[PDB]
Amino acid sequence: MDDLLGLLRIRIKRGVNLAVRDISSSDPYVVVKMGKQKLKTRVINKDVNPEWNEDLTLSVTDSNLTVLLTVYDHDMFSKDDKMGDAEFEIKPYIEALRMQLDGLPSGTIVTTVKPSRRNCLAEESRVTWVDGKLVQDLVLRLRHVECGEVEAQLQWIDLPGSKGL
Amino acid sequence: MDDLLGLLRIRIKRGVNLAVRDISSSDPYVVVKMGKQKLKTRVINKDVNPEWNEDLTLSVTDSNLTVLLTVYDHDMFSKDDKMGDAEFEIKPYIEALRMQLDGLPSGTIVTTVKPSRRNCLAEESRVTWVDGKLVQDLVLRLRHVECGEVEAQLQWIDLPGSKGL
Ligand SMILES: [Ca+2]
Ligand SMILES: [Ca+2]
Ligand SMILES: [Ca+2]
Ligand SMILES: [Ca+2]
Repeated sequence: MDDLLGLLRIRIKRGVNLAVRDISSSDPYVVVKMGKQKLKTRVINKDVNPEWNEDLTLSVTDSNLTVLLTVYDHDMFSKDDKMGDAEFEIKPYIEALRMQLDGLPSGTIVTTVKPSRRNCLAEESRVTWVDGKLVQDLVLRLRHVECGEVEAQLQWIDLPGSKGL
Repeated sequence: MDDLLGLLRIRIKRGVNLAVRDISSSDPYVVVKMGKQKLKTRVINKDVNPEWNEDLTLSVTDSNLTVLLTVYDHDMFSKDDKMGDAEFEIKPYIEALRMQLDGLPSGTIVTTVKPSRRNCLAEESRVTWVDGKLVQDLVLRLRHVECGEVEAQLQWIDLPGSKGL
């Protein structure tokens, strides 16, 4: 709390053309990890295009952390099957939050992160001021799997009585 | 932190038929108070049916507190008029968070709170165990105003390092 910058709300929106790990479908869920914290979405049954629309909220004490993301196919009576992984840096978003831009029309773009051979972006990721909030939109190409993307949006939670940014 | 159970997420979903405090509309926002904490939603312009869909995140160190919700009309260059208020107890939700509900099927209704002459519920409020999460849905009829309801949902955020439930 003396350590707390704020909380990172990771809105896991949807999975797109995810890998088949049963016979003709999968039962996917997302897990994220940032340092010691691990959080998961619910399982969506028999859908390789799952609409999770679920928030995973992590505490942040460091500007330079990496979020790891993975998708699994839930099997009730066997080991869950792999559906791929990705990761992303929070530094750009946190740096943007620290630019202290006071509105700032709706839609202005503060930072753009380009897809690269090393990162997991399927398309450029924009940090934008939207509806009175700074957010980052992400489309993650999944690694170690034959197909699949996960769409997410980062939002920030400030807690009064904490270190802050 | 030594006292902190965790964080209560109050999602302020929407206002329904809120009072007109300008000429033909209002610019509503919600102020939520609990203990020493005071949080605010953004203003929605010229809409008496505002879709805030906004999360307000409160620290919980005392399970016995009341949450007060007050709606106001934003007037940029003048005073902000009251548009009614409601309150609710978080004790039932916290009580439920402390039960053994891992292993309950999704969709299990743990607690139902009925509207009464004393409380602000417009209809029965259910505390539901769903998709591995406990949620409370609330429809609050605003007091001290000619019309208006606010819809909200409680969810819980764990904080590693906290006292916990
Ligand atoms: Ca399988
Ligand atoms: Ca499966
Ligand atoms: Ca007014
Ligand atoms: Ca006004």
